Amino acid sequence: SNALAIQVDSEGKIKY
Amino acid sequence: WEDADFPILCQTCLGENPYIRMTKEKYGKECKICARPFTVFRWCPGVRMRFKKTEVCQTCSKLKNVCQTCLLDLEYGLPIQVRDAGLSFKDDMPKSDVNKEYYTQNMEREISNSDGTRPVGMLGKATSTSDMLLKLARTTPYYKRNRPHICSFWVKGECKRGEECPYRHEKPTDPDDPRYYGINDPVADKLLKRASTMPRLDPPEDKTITTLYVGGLGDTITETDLRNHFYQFGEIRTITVVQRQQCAFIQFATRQAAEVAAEKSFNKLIVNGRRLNVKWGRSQAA
Amino acid sequence: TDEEELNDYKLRKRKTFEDNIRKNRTVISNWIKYAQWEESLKEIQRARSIYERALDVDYRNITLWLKYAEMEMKNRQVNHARNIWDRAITTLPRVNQFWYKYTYMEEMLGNVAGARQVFERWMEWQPEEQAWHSYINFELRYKEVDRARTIYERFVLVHPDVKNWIKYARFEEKHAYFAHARKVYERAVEFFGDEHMDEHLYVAFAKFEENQKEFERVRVIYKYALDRISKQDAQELFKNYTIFEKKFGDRRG
RNA sequence: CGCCGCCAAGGUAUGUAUCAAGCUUACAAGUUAUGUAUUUACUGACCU
RNA sequence: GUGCUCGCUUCGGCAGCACAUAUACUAAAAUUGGAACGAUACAGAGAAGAUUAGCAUGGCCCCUGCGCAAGGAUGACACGCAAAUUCGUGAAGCG
Ligand SMILES: [Mg+2]
Ligand SMILES: [Mg+2]
Ligand SMILES: [Zn+2]
Ligand SMILES: [Zn+2]
Ligand SMILES: [Zn+2]
Repeated sequence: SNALAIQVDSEGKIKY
Repeated sequence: WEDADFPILCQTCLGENPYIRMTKEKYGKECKICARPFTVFRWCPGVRMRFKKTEVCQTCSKLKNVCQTCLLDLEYGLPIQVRDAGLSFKDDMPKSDVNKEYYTQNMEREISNSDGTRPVGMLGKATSTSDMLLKLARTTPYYKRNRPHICSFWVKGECKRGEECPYRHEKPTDPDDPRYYGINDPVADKLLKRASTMPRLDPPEDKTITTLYVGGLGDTITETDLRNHFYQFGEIRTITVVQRQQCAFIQFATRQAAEVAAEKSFNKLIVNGRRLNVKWGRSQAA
Repeated sequence: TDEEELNDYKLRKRKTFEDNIRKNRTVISNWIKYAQWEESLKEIQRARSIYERALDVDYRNITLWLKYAEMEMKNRQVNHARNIWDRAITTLPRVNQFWYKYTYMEEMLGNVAGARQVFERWMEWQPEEQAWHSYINFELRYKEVDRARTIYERFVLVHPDVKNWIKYARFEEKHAYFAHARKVYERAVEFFGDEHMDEHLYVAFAKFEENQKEFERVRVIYKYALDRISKQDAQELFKNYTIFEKKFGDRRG
């Protein structure tokens, strides 16, 4: 797609 | 600047022999596009065939999934322009020499040193394929690509060798129909050929043929799969499935959506791994 | 020959400015004036690559990143705008203006929870007071009671400023917070200022307690005087404390 | 008791738009004014 | 193809043994893009007056030279961007 894929771990916070 | 171990080599340039001998070099010829020192390899495909050493380098073949020496695709056996016209994304590359060409070429070689297994941009869009390009996908191709080019002194009648001249003879070429993107002269006629195929002659009335005789059901086609494949086209008025002939009857309100189904199912609608049988319904209350 | 003169003018300007950026690869005015000259054409797919290869020689400057971000914000493309804003703010965390203008673009956008994720990342880098009370004003301008209370517990443990000690007692002047106002006043009395009072907290404490009834207003100003600073007060406010106690009571004979 | 044997760059500039041979793959292929001390300019085809 | 062995029954026919797959395939090309130099015509020659020794910095400019010497007009190309001093607009916040 145009936007990149959102990487969030299983338990914690949103990863950048 | 470039070393290699083994090139791409689609099957129509390998020859008819699984046993070929090949010699290699460390720094051979320049590419005819970007002049990069690849490794030219030389082999003999057949006993009546020329050598067909190497046309381009490895890196420019790794951009667009192109074979090594005749500049066709590896995944089908088609040119590049048909492939990115059928997929509608070109993956642009410059034309000049030092403007932006070797810059992005060296950078795309630099970012592709890890994989060496898949192209840089075609990995995501070579999956949604086999719909429009499977119709012209030639199996067991003609070996006339491998035959040597035409020699002189038979055109003028001076050839002292006679039969032992290895190239060709008695082939008058034609100066009416013979690079990387465009333009290719017989390929335009090939697109006209795939645009001028042989469908059924359209009968001259106002879209009254809303029924259609599709069959070849067996045990793969079911009623809910067919009505959901018709649901993306539109809504039904009266559908049925008959099992004494393994067939299905569908109609539409204002014909046009089913019309592109007539574009979709002229021995072309391939679901559940079968070439379905389609001929015309009555639309006459007969 | 209108197209010939048009392409000749554009090609001469592009060639001159590409020779200018080829000569000097340090000063960044040339790339941004060239790219805003292409932005004047209003239809570009090449100026993003110009800003992208212009940050490779200098990514530590604020001006190029903010100008390309405001250029992409000026156009209607928001997805590529977010795709350059997030890498800008994760590249330079310590600057404030990128986060400010991205959150202001989100002020122009909706109030979705991704904005709150941006604001909690903006809390995570430990900025100064100017960011944090701006974010609590952001929480006030959408009328949030529970979440603004939630984000404000981590506020005091970083900055022990008296301007923040008196404004940790703000739910008194917002919700009146009674039992937890007594708990917040316990928090105002047990922490730093154990023997010197920081000469300002008990003023606002007695101010709100005079705004309240006569529960515990006699104890703090005159009877809790163990924590004095050599006179318990300057000359400027002691009689003001006395008249602050006098004429705002039950007024018995 | 008998050294030593000399070339060149340093100077008659070089940046352009057309017109062949040299070399290169032979391949991918379907405020006027006066008097004077005093310069600066101007004229007479002024003059050995 | 060639030599040897009656080895099998005619010197001749047969059989076995040994030798074991080269070539940028062309004398050509319908040919291919044709850059240097020379010729034509322009523009013309560093350093705030004139003639000018030069040595340098850069990279998408090269040449002569065996060059980690050197010389090519200092080998050529190097230009207006004032930044914060005054004022206007907009945003974030505080009393
Ligand atoms: Mg020099
Ligand atoms: Mg110089
Ligand atoms: Zn190449
Ligand atoms: Zn091939
Ligand atoms: Zn011949």
